[PDB]
Amino acid sequence: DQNHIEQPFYLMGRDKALAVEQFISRFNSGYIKASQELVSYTIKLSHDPIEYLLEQIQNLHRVTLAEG
Repeated sequence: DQNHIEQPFYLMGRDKALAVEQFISRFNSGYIKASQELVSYTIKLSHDPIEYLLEQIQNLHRVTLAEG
């Protein structure tokens, strides 16, 4: 087939770190079609900073009394 005996197994050994740059280089432009989907995944996670900010200041003043 080729002047060489080929070596599809010799790479899998040194392709490790190389296989990580492939999954990221292929998702690159993909990160542009998911940007919108990324906003829908955060709406249900860490999306209540305004309601948590007032609760963090109202609890710090009540926790300083320690009455439990």
